[PDB]
Amino acid sequence: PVDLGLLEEDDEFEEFPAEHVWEDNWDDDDFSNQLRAELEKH
Amino acid sequence: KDLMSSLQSARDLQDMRIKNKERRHLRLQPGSLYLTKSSTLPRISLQAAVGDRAPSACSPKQLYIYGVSKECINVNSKNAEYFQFDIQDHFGKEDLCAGKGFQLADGGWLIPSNDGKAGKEEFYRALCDTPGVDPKLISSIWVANHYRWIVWKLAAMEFAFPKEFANRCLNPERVLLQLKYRYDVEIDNSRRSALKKILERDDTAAKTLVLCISDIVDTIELTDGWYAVRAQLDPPLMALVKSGKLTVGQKIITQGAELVGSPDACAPLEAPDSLRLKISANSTRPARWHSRLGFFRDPRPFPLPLSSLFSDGGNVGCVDIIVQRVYPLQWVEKTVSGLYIFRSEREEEKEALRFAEAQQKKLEALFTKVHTLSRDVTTVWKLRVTSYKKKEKSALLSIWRPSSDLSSLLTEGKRYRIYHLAVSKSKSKFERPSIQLTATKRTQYQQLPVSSETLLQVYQPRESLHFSRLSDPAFQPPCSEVDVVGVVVSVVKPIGLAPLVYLSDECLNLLVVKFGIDLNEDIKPRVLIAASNLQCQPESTSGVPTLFACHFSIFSASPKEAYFQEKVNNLKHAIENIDTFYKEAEKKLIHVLEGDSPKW
DNA sequence: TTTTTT
Repeated sequence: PVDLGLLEEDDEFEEFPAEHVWEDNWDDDDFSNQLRAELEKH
Repeated sequence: KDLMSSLQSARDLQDMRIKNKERRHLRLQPGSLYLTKSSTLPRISLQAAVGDRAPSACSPKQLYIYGVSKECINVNSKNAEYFQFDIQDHFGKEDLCAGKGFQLADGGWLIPSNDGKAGKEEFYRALCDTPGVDPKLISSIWVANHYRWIVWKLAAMEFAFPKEFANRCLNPERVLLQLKYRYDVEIDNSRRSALKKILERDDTAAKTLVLCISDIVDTIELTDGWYAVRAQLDPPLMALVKSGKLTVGQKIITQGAELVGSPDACAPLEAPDSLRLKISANSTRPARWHSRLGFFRDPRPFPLPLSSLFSDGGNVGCVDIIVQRVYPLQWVEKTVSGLYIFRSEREEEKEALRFAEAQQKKLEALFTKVHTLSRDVTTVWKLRVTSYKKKEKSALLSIWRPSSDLSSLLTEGKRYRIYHLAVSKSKSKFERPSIQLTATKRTQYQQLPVSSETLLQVYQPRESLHFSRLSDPAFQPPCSEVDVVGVVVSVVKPIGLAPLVYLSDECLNLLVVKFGIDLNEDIKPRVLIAASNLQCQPESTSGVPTLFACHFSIFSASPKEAYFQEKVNNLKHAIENIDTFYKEAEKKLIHVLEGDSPKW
């Protein structure tokens, strides 16, 4: 099943950056459900 | 469980290696993780690792089956530094019957602390004793932070993402693992996280950044995955956090933020309270659920549409627009008392001179004494812009201290990415609810191309109104401005100011132009005239429609702008045709003006 | 730093 160490953590960063993404209108799918936060809701 | 007997029997044995090994230079051995990742082994994206699927446990999903673990669930960003695993729930009775405890991968020993708990402390030591680990370069807090983060992450993982994850992450081994990971990075090779890298005035400050909100009302906490500072929020962000449209654990991405507090070479996270990360609404926004905290690949400002934007929410790092209409200059005076005075050119020439004549009167008198102070006026250029592809309330962008050539650079009907513009409220009888685009020293402009057809969709060049339309109540044109051509039939200019000028077209339709300024002159009846930028207005002379003449207004008796001619020389026709026009005109006015059947 | 009319 799914490895758990080759998985690119949403945080393992690269030295310097060189080695859509934002929701247009503020108030108004991949944006609505934040993982880390789904936690506080439960 | 076990017995306190065979406990200090590795605790007081542990400290041994601490000392004895700290009495030398160690052998830094890369941990598990670090090496794995470093390998040639194919890697996975949470994205893919979940099948382009995003979180489905909305306030408790009914299927705890998968692997519950009420020993995590009750974890939240705040209680992640606490925690402590229960050496009894995740084990059984295995290597716990002896006097060793638990050796959790990579090497090193964890001392399943007394009461049956293993948390913060333990692992710190259980780290110090781990191969290649030199507890001489670390603290029990530095590991209090990293503990926290990691935990939190994991916890989640299970939650929202179970059909792929479970208690496969809450394994102090797994845990102690990254814990080690961190070491090999932040230390071994010394690659500083975003924050840590910036809170150390070492890498370009708050430019692009994706962070996750860690804590909460005065202000809130943001983390890059490694450390967390407190952000300084502006009015509308507040109004979000307040409304709950932004909650801990959500990821945002900001732009050109700024570092308030300690303008000194600040130590890695763990400083005062004076520092803060100031982030402005119009510079930050919601990020996609994965997104990878830290800095960000392309730093070059992300464009937004005007459609959003708050008056109160700082500069728009950038907008891509089309310049609907460009305008005539302006001169502005800060009267000693504060007040501002807008002036047309051939209108701040008059006053311009008025001063001169009196300035003059001053010296005349200064020396009729020795012998026998200035004006705060500045220039401004305003133009009407719109977010590129789409519909919006148009925006009024104003460049102060304009510039010789620039008049001929930003034009009407062209496309521009304007980088760095301050945003403010509208305040202008003529546009009340909207926002203001104001260029700064920072600002810069880019002209991008546009397709003839994408053009004709967004834009709307200028065109000389038909007259007819003005009677109709269905004429709700753009923001209310219009341009026109007609011949002057009469100039009523009563003292109790605000002159009117009636013009008529070739079909004898009239309109009056209430003047908010002084009559450009040349404005005698029988004259061909071309007004530009007239405001619209309800009505006036019982019957005939009105148009107001602005500081931004324009008139000419000899127009060059092409959009007029089709109606100008169209007008020239009746004009030149006869004279009995300049006369049919009166008839009408007088007629209109006096009504169908007055006391004849 | 941003304003007007019978």
